[PDB]
Amino acid sequence: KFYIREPPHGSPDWLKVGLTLGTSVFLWIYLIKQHKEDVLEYKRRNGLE
Amino acid sequence: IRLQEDPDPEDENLYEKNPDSHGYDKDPIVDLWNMRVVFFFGFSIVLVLGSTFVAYLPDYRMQEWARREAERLVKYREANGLPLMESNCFDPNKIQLPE
Amino acid sequence: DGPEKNYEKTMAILQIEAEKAELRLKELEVRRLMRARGDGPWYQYPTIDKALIDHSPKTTPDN
Amino acid sequence: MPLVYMNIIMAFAIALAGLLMYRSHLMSSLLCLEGMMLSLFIMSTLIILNTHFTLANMMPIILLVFAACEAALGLSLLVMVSNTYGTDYVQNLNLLQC
Amino acid sequence: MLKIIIPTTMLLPMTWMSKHNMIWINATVHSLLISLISLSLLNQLGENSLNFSLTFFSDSLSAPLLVLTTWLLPLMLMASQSHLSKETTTRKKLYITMLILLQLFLIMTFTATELILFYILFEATLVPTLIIITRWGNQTERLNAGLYFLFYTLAGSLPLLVALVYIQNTTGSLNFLIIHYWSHPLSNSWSNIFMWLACIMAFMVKMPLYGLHLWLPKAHVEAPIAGSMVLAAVLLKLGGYGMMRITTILNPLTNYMAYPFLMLSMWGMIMTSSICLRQTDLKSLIAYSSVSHMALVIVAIMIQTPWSFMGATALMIAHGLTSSMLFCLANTNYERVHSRTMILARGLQTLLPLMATWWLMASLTNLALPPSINLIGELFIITASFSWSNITIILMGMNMMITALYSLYMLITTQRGKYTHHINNIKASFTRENALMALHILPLLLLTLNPKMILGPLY
Amino acid sequence: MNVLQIVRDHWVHILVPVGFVFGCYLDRRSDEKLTAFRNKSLLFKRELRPNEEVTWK
Amino acid sequence: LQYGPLAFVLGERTTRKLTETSKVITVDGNICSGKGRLAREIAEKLGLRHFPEAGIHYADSTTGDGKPLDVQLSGNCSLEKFYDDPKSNDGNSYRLQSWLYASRLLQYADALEHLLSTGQGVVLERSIYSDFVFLEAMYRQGFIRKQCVEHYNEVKKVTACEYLPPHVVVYVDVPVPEIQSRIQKKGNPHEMKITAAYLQDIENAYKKTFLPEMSEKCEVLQYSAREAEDAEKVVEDIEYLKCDKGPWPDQDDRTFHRLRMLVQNKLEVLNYTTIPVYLPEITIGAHQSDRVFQKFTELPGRKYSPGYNEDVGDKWIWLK
Amino acid sequence: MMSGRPGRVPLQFLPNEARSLPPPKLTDPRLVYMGFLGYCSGLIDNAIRRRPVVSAGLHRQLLYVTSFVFFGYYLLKRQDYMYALRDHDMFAYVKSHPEDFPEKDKKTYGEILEEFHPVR
Amino acid sequence: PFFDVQKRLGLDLDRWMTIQSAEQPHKIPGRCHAFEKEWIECAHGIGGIRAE
Amino acid sequence: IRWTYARSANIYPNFRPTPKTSLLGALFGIGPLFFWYYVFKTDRDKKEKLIQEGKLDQTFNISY
Amino acid sequence: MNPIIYTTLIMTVMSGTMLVMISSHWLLIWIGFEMNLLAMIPVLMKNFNPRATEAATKYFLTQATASMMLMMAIIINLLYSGQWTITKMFNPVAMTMMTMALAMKLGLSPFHFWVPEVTQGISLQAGLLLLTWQKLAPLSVLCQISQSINPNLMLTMAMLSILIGGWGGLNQTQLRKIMAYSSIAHMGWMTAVLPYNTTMTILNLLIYITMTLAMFMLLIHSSATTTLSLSHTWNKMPVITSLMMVTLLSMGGLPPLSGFMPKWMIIQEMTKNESIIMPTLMAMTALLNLYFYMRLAYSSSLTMFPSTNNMKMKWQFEHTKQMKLLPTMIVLSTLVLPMTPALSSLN
Amino acid sequence: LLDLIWLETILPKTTSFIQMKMSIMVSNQKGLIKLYFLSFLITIMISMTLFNYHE
Amino acid sequence: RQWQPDVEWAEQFGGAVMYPTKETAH
Ligand SMILES: Nc1nc2c(ncn2[C@@H]2O[C@H](COP(=O)(O)OP(=O)(O)OP(=O)(O)O)[C@@H](O)[C@H]2O)c(=O)[nH]1
Repeated sequence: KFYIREPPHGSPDWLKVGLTLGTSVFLWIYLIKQHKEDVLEYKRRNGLE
Repeated sequence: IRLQEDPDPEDENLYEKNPDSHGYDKDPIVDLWNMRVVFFFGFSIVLVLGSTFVAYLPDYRMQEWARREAERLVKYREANGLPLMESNCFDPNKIQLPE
Repeated sequence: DGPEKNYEKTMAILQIEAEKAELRLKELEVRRLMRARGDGPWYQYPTIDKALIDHSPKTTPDN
Repeated sequence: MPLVYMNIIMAFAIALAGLLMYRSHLMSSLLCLEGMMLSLFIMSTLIILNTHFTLANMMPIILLVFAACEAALGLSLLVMVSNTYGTDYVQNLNLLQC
Repeated sequence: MLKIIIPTTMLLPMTWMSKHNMIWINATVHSLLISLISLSLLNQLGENSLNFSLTFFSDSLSAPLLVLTTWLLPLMLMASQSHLSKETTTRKKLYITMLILLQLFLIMTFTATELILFYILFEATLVPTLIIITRWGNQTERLNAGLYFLFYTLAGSLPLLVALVYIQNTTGSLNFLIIHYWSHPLSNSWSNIFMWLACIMAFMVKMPLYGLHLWLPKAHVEAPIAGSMVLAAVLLKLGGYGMMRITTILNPLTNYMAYPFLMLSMWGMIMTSSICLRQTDLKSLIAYSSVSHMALVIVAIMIQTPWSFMGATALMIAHGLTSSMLFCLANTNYERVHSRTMILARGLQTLLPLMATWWLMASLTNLALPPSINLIGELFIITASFSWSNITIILMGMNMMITALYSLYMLITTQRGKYTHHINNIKASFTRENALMALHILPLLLLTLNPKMILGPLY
Repeated sequence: MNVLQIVRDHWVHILVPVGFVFGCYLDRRSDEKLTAFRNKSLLFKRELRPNEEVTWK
Repeated sequence: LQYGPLAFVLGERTTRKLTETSKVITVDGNICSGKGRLAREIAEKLGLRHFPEAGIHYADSTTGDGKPLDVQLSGNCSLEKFYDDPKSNDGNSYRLQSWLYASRLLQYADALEHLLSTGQGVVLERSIYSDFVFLEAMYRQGFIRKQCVEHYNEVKKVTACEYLPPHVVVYVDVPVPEIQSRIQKKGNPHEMKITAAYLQDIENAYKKTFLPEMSEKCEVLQYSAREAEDAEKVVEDIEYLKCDKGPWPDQDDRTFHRLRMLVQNKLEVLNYTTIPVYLPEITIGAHQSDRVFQKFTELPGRKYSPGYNEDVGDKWIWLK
Repeated sequence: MMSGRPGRVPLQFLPNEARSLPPPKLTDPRLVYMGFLGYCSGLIDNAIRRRPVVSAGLHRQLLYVTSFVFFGYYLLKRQDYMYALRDHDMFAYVKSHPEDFPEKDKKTYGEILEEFHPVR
Repeated sequence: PFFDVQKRLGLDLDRWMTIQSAEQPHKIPGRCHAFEKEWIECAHGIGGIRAE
Repeated sequence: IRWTYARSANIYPNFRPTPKTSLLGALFGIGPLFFWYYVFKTDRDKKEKLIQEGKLDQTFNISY
Repeated sequence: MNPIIYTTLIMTVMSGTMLVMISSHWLLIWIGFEMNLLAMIPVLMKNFNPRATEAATKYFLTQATASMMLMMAIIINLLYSGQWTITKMFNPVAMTMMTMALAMKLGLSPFHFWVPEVTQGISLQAGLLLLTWQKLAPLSVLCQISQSINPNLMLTMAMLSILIGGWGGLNQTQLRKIMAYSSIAHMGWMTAVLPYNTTMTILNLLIYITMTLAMFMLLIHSSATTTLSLSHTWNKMPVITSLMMVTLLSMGGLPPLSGFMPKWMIIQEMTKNESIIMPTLMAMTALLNLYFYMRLAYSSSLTMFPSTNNMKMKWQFEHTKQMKLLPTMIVLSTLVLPMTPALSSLN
Repeated sequence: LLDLIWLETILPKTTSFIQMKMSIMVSNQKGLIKLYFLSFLITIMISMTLFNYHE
Repeated sequence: RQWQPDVEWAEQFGGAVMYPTKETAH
């Protein structure tokens, strides 16, 4: 195959990429849960519902 | 000749190898397709149906309503011995003049 | 759509921008006098806190 | 504000003036730099001693701790400029004009 | 207006990841579709501007310019196909991105609600054209062309910014609806003159005005053809759209300080038209022609009469279609002859039949035959100016006569006469540039049938 | 008949139409944001008939 | 992990493996002097790796599979114009030397990476401190004007000061009348066209500037052809040398950190090979450079950074 | 205009007092634009790194957008909090100081003497 | 302080020498202890604008 | 190309601030604008002076 | 310089600046400046070129003089007030002494002939660290003491900076020199709004930090130091210089690029304070900054320049260094205008 | 004479030259440290007393 | 072919100061 020497990014770093999706879902469900609890924190602070 | 540069290539004419082309690009099949689609979209419904759209637009600035309402109070002024239109748009009684 | 589209839309838009216009002018003067007088919730520049002072009896009596 | 304050304040001015008029010597320039430090240390000592600011008597000390620290930096810089250019007149280091 | 904004920005991903040969076909077809969608904006009420959203509004002044931009965008797309063939695909998509970005900023500019938002996208058009003029130009001078065009507009733009933010602190809002509705008389205090001034030279530097126009001959004659049309057809008119807007509050100052610009303009077009008659480069004439035609617009706005405003709008749209045609026409000749000297390629009617027509009414619309919208805008200016002052008539009447003098002159010095026998590369006229002229001219006569749509909100 | 190329060639061609309907979706996501005075302007103060419950949408 | 500052912080040193076995050496012989035979003979018995003389297309071996690229896209010049007609306005002669210069930069650079990452010494065929010998011989024979020559040392000094001379070198001595016979004996038609004075100019520069200034940076092992064919004595003396004189011992780990850092990334290694000095043999036209830069792109692999070119494989690109 | 207001606990991103405000909606155009900033950052990353731009490593791309929306979210919550504080000291100070903001009566258009400048 | 970490982290780093009436060693009062004590107690939380 | 280049480019490099050039610059510069400034100002002042007391012919003019 | 010592040397610089932005005692603020100077001088002469020695030297005398003047101005304030807290200065001479004492650290007024060639002599790496990080500390002090500032002096400090910075950049070829004058130009912009609204100069600081960062590590990737050396990058790296256009346009404030956000937002604030003549002035004289930006833009990739045949194997090799946040920095340095109201987060 | 000789000389070229002319004197600094700090001293001195920015 | 910068166009700003004068002549 073309590059005889192992290219610096020849294969995915399953540690590196696996972290990347691993953290990204964390980034989401934190925001999702935070958005909810902020809404529940809303409706009783002002007594909306 | 310090600056090693290729000589100015002569400009190519679209009709040398493609005499029946339309002067849009090199590959022929899309050259007709380009011509078919611009000649379609341009002078067709963008032009024709566009012209019908603007010409047959709904009331533009309401001048038909102007004439209809104008004729109504034209009769009203002429009916009860009134001038067709007074000199004050706003009634001079409600305006409280100073002094 | 009918003119009630644009008529009532303008009513909403013109009113909302009207409140913003008056509030902007009110903010300019409110900040102006609050900065000058200083008797306001903001623009309170910090000063020395009074809890640092020691009140215990010192060496000399008269201080 | 008695005359001793005038003497050391006016002194610091000549330290400022002396530094800002490099004639022909980096070493003599650094002298005026450490010169400033005397008046600042001496005035500071007079202030917190007169006012009995006992807890602030450390301030002249901490001035001196950071005083010689700069002094070491100046001579260390003076080491190479004199080493690789021969002397210490501040005129031969204009290669950075362009 | 996001029904136009959203598809317009959606042109970017589509044009940036299309095939290496479909970029021209795809961009042309859907831009035309945007034009058809933009045609629905012609609807206007009696006097209420269409208030779609808080940050977007349009009336009978914005929409005709809006359609002009959207209708124009495929025209440089087809015009650029000629001289952009010898380029890599990535750079070609970059060119399309600049044109689409230029269009997107234009629609937001016309549909803007307050002046500051209008100002941001107004000026923002400088960036896409700056790349277009400089990167893809043809000659050494284009580097000096970009700086001349950039600084000139910017030099007047910055004072307007200071005045605009000053409006917000004083009146309380910069929204056009509130400004006109909360309009108050402007005093003649010495500060207010500069207050009036700072809101003016920004619009008139890019008109361009006599004296402050040198960027116009130094850019339009020198920009790539695709950038040349959008510069002349719309970009100059950005001052027009602003000036009808900013004049709603700057009163009654206009009575006094219009004079130093009025006869600056009034002697202007006559002077400029004289230069057009005595050019040596082709594109230099139309560029000098554009400022000459733009000059009567300056008088139309400044005189502040309803008739002039209608004449200003009609001449604005008519000149855009015209100036685009002649610039396209010059590009067609320049491509085959690889120069723009006027008398270099005189006498080409015998070899270019359809072109000789495309010269014919394009110049005639420049002569403004009746009842072309050019006169409808031009004549309305005359009646408004005459009502202002009777002695006006001689000047611009003499101008449109010297306008007539040159407007046949290139027709004589490009088509009338005998071919140059050494020239042998004038090939068969390709349908691309040929159909380009058709799409330029037919809307002109079509709008001649029903001009009532392009007199602006004062109609 | 070459299912891959037909979609691959013309998958970019729907981008403008979806933007249009998306564009037409959100600009009229704006009216319900600017409800305010509905049938409240006395010029168009129209008494609501029993059949409908809204002036415009 | 590639050797960066992180490895040195971790404690990764190369002085620990820098020993008597880490001899980077190269046989700086004359043209067709048997230096390649002598160099490879050292390689097998001393345990050192062999670096073939970095030619115009050695850089093509450093990047990708190693097939020699096209002349226009791998140097714009070639060797037949040098030997056949070494006089023309296009200046293929110096374009060779300028390009051939950077090849030995890499050949020595990869030589470093071998013995700073493993500590195992290498063998080459000439090196960076041999390219001036050809260029000096180039000027005396009337090939390319001195403006290129005086630019050569300016480029040479700013791409080799950071570079440390080798451990030892070998100079094979073959008499110049015999070499002219040797090149005539091989039969390469380009070798016939070579002027006889060129070969002695190579011999002169070998024993006028290279050998004198090399003596204080590596040991002199000048061996005649009668001393070259025997493959033993040329390597027993290498072992029986001292490796004392030179800058090698006084290069601590911080120098080696600076060394390997610069040579790990080639971009600054030959950043000064493209000096903004415009020359007839080096200044490609704006249009010519543009298309040629494009021309480099359609070649396989040379579109994205290595490991990302889907055209030559590199699967799982959407995750890489 | 706010660093000196009383009760301002330092180095405290979102006050507990601020939770009484409406949290930014997930569809908020300000928020979704910050997502586009993450998307754009991903494309820039592959351009410098010489990677297949749009179709390159999605994990690097998807991290950028996911990060930007998050730090975008709290920045938007802090956005309205300070603006609400600006609107809180707004009216409390207006009520506390009534005399310097007097109420204006009505003096309707029928009575103003405002003139008409003849535009001729 | 620009970024008041001392107030947040709840420790003292230099809020012991900044004034003359603080806890001096062995309760050695300064010269103007009473004068500054009244001044600080005067303008505490009133703001710099009102203090001047 | 010599004519175009000399008629377009080589006028400023050959241009001189010669007092004659400034003289023709002045009379063809601010001159005509001041000419038409005075003419239109005089016309406007003479025209305006009769509008404010009704001495013009305007009865059949309600368009502007 | 060994890697471990370099890190601790940097940490001392960040700690020195951090000490400035958290301490409430004047002596500690002076200490933070002293530690910042002390840990930075070795950083400048990291490579030990002949130029760096006097480049580091010119740094030392300038900032030591600034530090000593700052100490003196502190002392008078203690003498007349008996206070060490950073609230205000109760002696006008004490304040009127610190403005220049802090100015030379910032390099605004004719206390600026150190900035250009100190940037020139030292490497590009420390050049970035010099023009971005070294300005948080002196500006942080100015923000705290913003109350008792002589407006006449402070405004003149900035007005002089904008004029000289713009004027000087027109006659520079070495990219580092033009960056220094351009940085000096932005110095006046941030400091002009200082007396009125301190929130605004923080916003301009943050934008300027991204501009200078993104511009510099683009220069690092291009590995260029003069205009001619940058020109050839179009042959090798077209995207880097094409990106450099937008940053150059943004650095000049040409909107709707992010660089307008300071210039726009600042002008709005001062017009609230009836300052009109001066805001018009920097609006005018920001254009000379734009000039040598476009000349840089013209010379980089707006017009492809003559290349060098030694670039073939250059195209054969890719960068191994890994600038991070560069894809991020361009985004904030180009398109954040729609999020302009976020300045209230700083407030 | 009017357009191509005077207009571009009455605004663009004059202002461009003015920046051109005195950008040199700003940027033609020989680099002497003594001269730089001498300018500091004058700026320091005239900051107060003369310009009275402390008053 | 559109015009492109040439060698003599590169050298216009190729000096130490890209605006020269007598003072900067050396
Ligand atoms: N210009 C130039 N030519 C080089 C360089 N290195 C090698 N060459 C050429 O490489 C070619 C082969 O070198 P030779 O020594 O003749 O190779 P050889 O025949 O294997 O040599 P022996 O092993 O001694 O037999 C010659 O044309 C050299 O001039 C270099 O740095 N510059």
